Amino acid sequence: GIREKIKLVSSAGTGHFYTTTKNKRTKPEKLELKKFDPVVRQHVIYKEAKIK
Amino acid sequence: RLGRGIGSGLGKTGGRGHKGQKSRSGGGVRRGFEGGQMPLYRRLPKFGFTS
Amino acid sequence: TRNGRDSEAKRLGVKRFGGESVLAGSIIVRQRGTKFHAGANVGCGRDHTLFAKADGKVKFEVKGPKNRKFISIEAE
Amino acid sequence: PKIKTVRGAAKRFKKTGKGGFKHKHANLRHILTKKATKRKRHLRPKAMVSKGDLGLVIACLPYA
RNA sequence: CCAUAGGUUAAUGAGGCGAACCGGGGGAACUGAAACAUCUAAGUACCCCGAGGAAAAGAAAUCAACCGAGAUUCCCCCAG
RNA sequence: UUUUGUAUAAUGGGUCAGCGACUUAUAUUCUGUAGCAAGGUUAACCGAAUAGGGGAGCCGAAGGGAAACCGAGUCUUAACU
RNA sequence: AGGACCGAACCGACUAAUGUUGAAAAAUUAGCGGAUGACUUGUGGCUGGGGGUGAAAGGCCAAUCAAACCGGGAGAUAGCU
RNA sequence: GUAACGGGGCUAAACCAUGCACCGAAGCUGCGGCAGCGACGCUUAUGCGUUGUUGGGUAGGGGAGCGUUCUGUAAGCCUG
RNA sequence: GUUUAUUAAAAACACAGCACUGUGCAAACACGAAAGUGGACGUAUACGGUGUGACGCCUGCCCGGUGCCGGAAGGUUAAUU
RNA sequence: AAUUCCUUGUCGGGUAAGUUCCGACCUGCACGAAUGGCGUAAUGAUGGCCAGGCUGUCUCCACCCGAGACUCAGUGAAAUUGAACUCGCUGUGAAGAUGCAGUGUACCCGCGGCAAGACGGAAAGACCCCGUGAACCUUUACUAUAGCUUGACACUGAACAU
RNA sequence: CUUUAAUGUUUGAUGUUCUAACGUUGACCCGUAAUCCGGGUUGCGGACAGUGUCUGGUGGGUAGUUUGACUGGGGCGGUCUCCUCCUAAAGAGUAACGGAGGAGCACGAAGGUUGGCUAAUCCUGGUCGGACAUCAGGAGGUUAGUGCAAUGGCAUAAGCCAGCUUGACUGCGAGCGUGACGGCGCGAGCAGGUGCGAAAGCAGGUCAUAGUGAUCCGGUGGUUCUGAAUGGAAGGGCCAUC
Ligand SMILES: [Mg+2]
Ligand SMILES: [Mg+2]
Ligand SMILES: [Mg+2]
Ligand SMILES: [Mg+2]
Ligand SMILES: [Mg+2]
Ligand SMILES: [Mg+2]
Ligand SMILES: [Mg+2]
Ligand SMILES: [Mg+2]
Ligand SMILES: [Mg+2]
Ligand SMILES: [Mg+2]
Ligand SMILES: [Mg+2]
Ligand SMILES: [Mg+2]
Ligand SMILES: [Mg+2]
Ligand SMILES: [Mg+2]
Ligand SMILES: [Mg+2]
Ligand SMILES: [Mg+2]
Ligand SMILES: [Mg+2]
Ligand SMILES: [Mg+2]
Ligand SMILES: [Mg+2]
Ligand SMILES: [Mg+2]
Ligand SMILES: [Mg+2]
Ligand SMILES: [Mg+2]
Ligand SMILES: [Mg+2]
Ligand SMILES: [Mg+2]
Ligand SMILES: [Mg+2]
Ligand SMILES: [Mg+2]
Ligand SMILES: [Mg+2]
Ligand SMILES: [Mg+2]
Ligand SMILES: [Mg+2]
Ligand SMILES: [Mg+2]
Ligand SMILES: [Mg+2]
Ligand SMILES: [Mg+2]
Ligand SMILES: [Mg+2]
Ligand SMILES: [Mg+2]
Ligand SMILES: [Mg+2]
Ligand SMILES: [Mg+2]
Ligand SMILES: [Mg+2]
Ligand SMILES: [Mg+2]
Ligand SMILES: [Mg+2]
Ligand SMILES: [Mg+2]
Ligand SMILES: [Mg+2]
Ligand SMILES: [Mg+2]
Ligand SMILES: [Mg+2]
Ligand SMILES: [Mg+2]
Ligand SMILES: [Mg+2]
Ligand SMILES: [Mg+2]
Ligand SMILES: [Mg+2]
Ligand SMILES: [Mg+2]
Ligand SMILES: [Mg+2]
Ligand SMILES: [Mg+2]
Ligand SMILES: [Mg+2]
Ligand SMILES: [Mg+2]
Ligand SMILES: [Mg+2]
Ligand SMILES: [Mg+2]
Repeated sequence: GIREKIKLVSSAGTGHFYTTTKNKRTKPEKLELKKFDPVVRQHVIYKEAKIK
Repeated sequence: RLGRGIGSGLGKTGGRGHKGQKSRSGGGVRRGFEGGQMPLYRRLPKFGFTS
Repeated sequence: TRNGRDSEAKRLGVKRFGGESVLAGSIIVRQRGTKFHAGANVGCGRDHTLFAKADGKVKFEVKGPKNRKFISIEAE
Repeated sequence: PKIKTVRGAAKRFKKTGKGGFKHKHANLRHILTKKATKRKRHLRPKAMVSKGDLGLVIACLPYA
């Protein structure tokens, strides 16, 4: 296993985040997706971050 | 004659193992406890009658 | 040797047979591939698990040009 | 002498109204990301101690 | 060189023994953990020193919680 | 006695007599039984003392929740039909 | 002169027979090796148990030695008989 | 040591095909006895022409007893 | 010559000799919590350790590995600050 | 070859015939230079091989002398032992029978003998395996540790020079 | 700020010289009838040596232990989890050191939705161009295709293309399936917010079945849950997550 897990953090500042994986050899550009934020109870754009 | 000492070969556990239902006071499930699930005579439907 | 391996049996097959009364959401058969196809008042899961979408009696029937086997629920 | 409770079990099981014991589900510590959300959601709520395991919990908790 | 060390007398006191209990100085392993190192056994066994009819401890640089208690020791709870 | 299985050529015993192994303490659960009963019961201790006193406590009559809390409801959730 | 020679005492213990519930828990009989030397022996002394001592075999250390004996922990432990 | 009808022996006392007998078990049926259990009739803590039925048994589970020593009963009762 | 007292006396051990190495004497080393003692009332022509094992002829090649010895610039690095 | 698996290697010597011995050969499975190599007089209750002498070692045992064994008298054990009215054969059978089946044989009981069997006696198998047994021993197994060694601080000061 | 020249300071680094700690198993004197010891005198050494605490290295010198199981006895060899088929005797399930193969991933598209499309192979022609490249037609009818083993499935395609997208959604969950259990799996529907469609509707990842690891301990984010007198805090709990 060489694919590494990443976290997608909401841009709304609630601090909620999702986790997934991404291929580091390809697709260098950051991952942007619209996902539901339970804190604001709305679907917002989630931005890629680093798991730590 | 179980649970009677080291020389018996069933001592210090009484042949009951280590912390199972059989080693506990009053422990063991009665016949038919099936782990939490509804037992087979209830997943399945009842049938027939006695005439 | 280099063999002697297997997986636990998954217990497929028909759980509720023809004419049996079932509650909505009860799975009738678990299968690999569409051995049976969903008919009236019967749903199909993501693993081709057929489940009842309404209360009623289970009925098996064969219809269509392909001579396939279909499962439907007659909701009285 | 007084019976000693298994302290590890006393920190994980609470007695209920009808004499049962509730415990938290396993498999939700550190490999949960690869598990589907539905699987994690079902593991979050508290669970009842099974009929097979009733004797062991009561055995570990003789005074409660 | 005084001194001091040392030396010779004279007075008192101590020496050893003894069951357990007590204080202190040292201090295991088998065993349990179904193995085994942390841990347990256990500050137990044992060794050593000292004391008494008891010993030890003891008269708050203690607890409480905004109310108060008022040295130490022992028992039953608190509580497995 | 141990075994799937022993007349077994598997173990035990020369014989008799005597002795020789399911007990004890505490705690806990279950059954039976007795008493009292939404209550039951005291422990140490006191005590001419198996009485009586002592209700300090313990269990039960209310639970849910990790907990704060709420409460015949409560938790889960923004909210649950 | 000689860790020289042959050979008693003395010391060793190579072979064979007997003996093996023995005369004897290691010996006897017939032979055998050393026999002024790294010899042998008497009487005392010293080295103590994970230690001694060992011209070294795991040998010996009171008929017991890959860890003496005695007591204690101790009724160690024994999924085995 | 005959040793491949258990043996004798058998030309049917073998085999094949039909029969009708008989022998044959702790099975079954009789005639008694004991015990468990079930629904009844009256009566039912007792019990009754009850009746029906059951009663092989290791590990093991349940139930009911015997006998031994000691205490009360018992300064009683038994006994030169 | 020595050895498995009690099934093995040997080709085993020891042995003189040889070589390496440590040791400057409050020696190394060893026994000892330590004091001290042995080494040794000895001093490198001495002592300890190791291997080989009279004598005769001889004892070749490898320092990569593992040890030991020497070097100390650099890299890394403890307590401490 | 105390070293050679194939192997009784091959050749020679010794014998009537020698898988051992001796001499060579080298193809050293898997010798080798102080964990010494090769030789070596002497020594050896040293190992192997050969010859002479010598013999009951043997062909092949015979006799004799003693001590037992045997008989009598006296004294008087031991290991062992479920109980025995304790035969052969064939078959069966925890699968090798005095005890089962079938069959045969056998009057009751001592004494001297021989050991085929009673899976004979001795000693809870030493070989094999097992147990999350024990112990010693080894090491670049693990974790420690005595010891040895390094530095800091303390015991521990002064002056001067860089 | 740099470059820094000098300046005091504060710590060290050596080197040299002292004596007074300390050493003396140097000499001499006394205790003393004494090769011990102590004291004195003196010489030598000397801030070393030596010892204590701490610390790095070394350390079978000495200890305490570990060193698996299955297995046609064991050892050696092989095997230990997960997936597919057969064995498996037409429900389920079913063993062997039985017979055959795979997995410890991949994919922000290889997901979602809408719209559209249908393959292999072969033949006949056609510049380079051949057995096989792209073109046209015919036959064929899935003999292909499916991210990857095998089995089943798949044309309404589950296969292929395009457009728009992030439902690879959050809280839940009637009722079921399958496990001894831990657990694993399926699920209509409900709530809140989405995406694609004009809508009906579909979407809680991928044709399905492998691609995985409990608890303890520790780390990260969030959280009016807790906060040992009180207010905080630490720490703990819960949520997310390593
Ligand atoms: Mg008991
Ligand atoms: Mg048992
Ligand atoms: Mg243990
Ligand atoms: Mg007194
Ligand atoms: Mg038994
Ligand atoms: Mg029988
Ligand atoms: Mg027998
Ligand atoms: Mg009272
Ligand atoms: Mg009260
Ligand atoms: Mg509710
Ligand atoms: Mg001589
Ligand atoms: Mg001689
Ligand atoms: Mg002589
Ligand atoms: Mg001895
Ligand atoms: Mg030992
Ligand atoms: Mg002892
Ligand atoms: Mg003990
Ligand atoms: Mg014992
Ligand atoms: Mg009968
Ligand atoms: Mg019974
Ligand atoms: Mg009496
Ligand atoms: Mg009496
Ligand atoms: Mg000699
Ligand atoms: Mg001997
Ligand atoms: Mg001797
Ligand atoms: Mg000998
Ligand atoms: Mg040698
Ligand atoms: Mg050399
Ligand atoms: Mg080197
Ligand atoms: Mg080199
Ligand atoms: Mg050979
Ligand atoms: Mg020849
Ligand atoms: Mg030769
Ligand atoms: Mg050699
Ligand atoms: Mg050499
Ligand atoms: Mg010789
Ligand atoms: Mg001759
Ligand atoms: Mg007999
Ligand atoms: Mg036979
Ligand atoms: Mg016989
Ligand atoms: Mg005889
Ligand atoms: Mg004989
Ligand atoms: Mg025998
Ligand atoms: Mg044995
Ligand atoms: Mg060791
Ligand atoms: Mg231990
Ligand atoms: Mg094994
Ligand atoms: Mg094992
Ligand atoms: Mg079947
Ligand atoms: Mg099946
Ligand atoms: Mg379409
Ligand atoms: Mg697809
Ligand atoms: Mg797709
Ligand atoms: Mg506080």
